[PDB]
Amino acid sequence: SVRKILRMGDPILRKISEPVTEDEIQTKEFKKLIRDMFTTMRHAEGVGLAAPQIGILKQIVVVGSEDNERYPGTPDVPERIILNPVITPLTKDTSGFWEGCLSVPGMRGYVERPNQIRMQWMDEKGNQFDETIDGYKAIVYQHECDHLQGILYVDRLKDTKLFGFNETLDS
Amino acid sequence: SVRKILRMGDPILRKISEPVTEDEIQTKEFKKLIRDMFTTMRHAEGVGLAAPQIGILKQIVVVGSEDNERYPGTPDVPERIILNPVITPLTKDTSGFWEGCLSVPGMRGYVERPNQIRMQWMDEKGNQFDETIDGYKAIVYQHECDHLQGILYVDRLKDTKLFGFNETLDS
Ligand SMILES: CCCCC[C@H](CC(=O)NO)C(=O)N[C@H](C(=O)N1CCC[C@H]1CO)C(C)C
Ligand SMILES: CCCCC[C@H](CC(=O)NO)C(=O)N[C@H](C(=O)N1CCC[C@H]1CO)C(C)C
Ligand SMILES: [Zn+2]
Ligand SMILES: [Zn+2]
Repeated sequence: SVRKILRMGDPILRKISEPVTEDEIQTKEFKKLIRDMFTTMRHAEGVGLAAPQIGILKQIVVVGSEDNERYPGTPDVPERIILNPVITPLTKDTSGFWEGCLSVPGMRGYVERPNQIRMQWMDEKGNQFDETIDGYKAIVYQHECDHLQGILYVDRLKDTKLFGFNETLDS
Repeated sequence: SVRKILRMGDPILRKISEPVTEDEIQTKEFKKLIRDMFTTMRHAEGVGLAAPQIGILKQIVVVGSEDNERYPGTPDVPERIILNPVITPLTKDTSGFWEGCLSVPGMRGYVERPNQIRMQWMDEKGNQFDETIDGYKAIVYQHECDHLQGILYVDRLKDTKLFGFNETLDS
C-alpha cells in the first residue's frame, strides 16, 4: 500500500531516526514497512526513500529506479534495502547536482556533496557490507542518509539564488 | 487589470531594478502600472508588491492593508507608493517574524531584520521623504525594498529548520 509523505515543515523530518535491531528485521510488521516504502516510492516516481519521510524514525532506506519515464538522462540505481548506514567522506572533491526532495515538491536546488564515500550498511538478510561508493549513487546515498540525521538538502544549498520551482527553472 | 507574478527561480527576480525618472511618473503608461500593481496585489491578498515581482525592473513599491480582516496580529499599512527607496539600519536589535513572499507560494520562513530604519523615498507626486520607520512597517518596507536589490527572504532565513509549507506549519 501507499503511505503519506511528510512535507518540509513537519518536525518529524528534523528528528534523528534510530537503529534497527537484528530482531526487528524478522517481524512481519517490518516486511510490511519495506513493501509500503517501495510501493510508496514507486508511486511518487522517486529514486529513494527514508523511513522518516513517511513517519517512522528508524534508520531504513530504500533505493532503486525502474529504468523508466522522466530522467532520460538519469542513470539507474539497483533496488536495495539500506539499514543503519554510516558514511565517511573519502575526498574533499565535489560534484554539483540539482536535487529535489519528495518532501519539498516542485522545487530543486543546487547541492555540492563529496563524490567518494565509504559507506557501511546491512540488508534485509542481515549481511553487513563495507564498500566505497562514488558518482551518482554516492549522491543518492548521501541524500538519503541525511534524512536519518534529520537533514534536508535545503540545509545544504550552496547559494540560495540557485534554488527554485521546477515549473520555472525549466526556462 | 491583474498581471502574472514571477515565481522563485525566474532570474528576473534576482536582477537589480533601476531608478524611476522625475519624468516617467507622469507618463500615462506609468499611472497604468501602478493601477495594475495594486489591482494585482489586492487580488493575491498581499500587503505589498515590487515592480519586478510582475516583471518590471524599476524601483517601484506598493503597500497597503486596510481592514485587517485578513491578517489580525498585525498593524495597518496605509496605501502608498514608494519610489527609489534607500534604507539604513538604526539599531542592531532584531524582531523575528514569519515571512511569506508572493514569489514563493505556500511557504513561510522565520526572518530577523533590524527594527529601526531610516528610509528615503518619493511618491507619485514627486515629494521626497526622509523619516525613520519602526515596527511591522519597517519589516514590510525592508522585505519589499529587498526585491529591488534582487533579494528574496529565503536569502535571510535565520535557520533553515524554521522554514516550511503553510499546510503543515499550522500544526
Ligand atoms: C541524490 C538523491 C536524488 C534525488 C532523490 C529524491 C528522493 C528523496 O526525496 N529522498 O529523500 C528523488 O527521487 N528526487 C527526484 C530528483 O530530484 N531527481 C531524479 C533524477 C535526478 C533528480 C533530477 O535531476 C525528484 C524529481 C522527485
Ligand atoms: C515582511 C512581511 C511583508 C510580506 C509581504 C508579502 C508580499 C511580497 O511577497 N512582496 O514581495 C506578503 O503579503 N506576505 C504575506 C505574509 O507573509 N504575511 C502577511 C501578514 C504577515 C505575514 C505572515 O503572517 C503572505 C503570507 C501572503
Ligand atoms: Zn528527500
Ligand atoms: Zn516578496
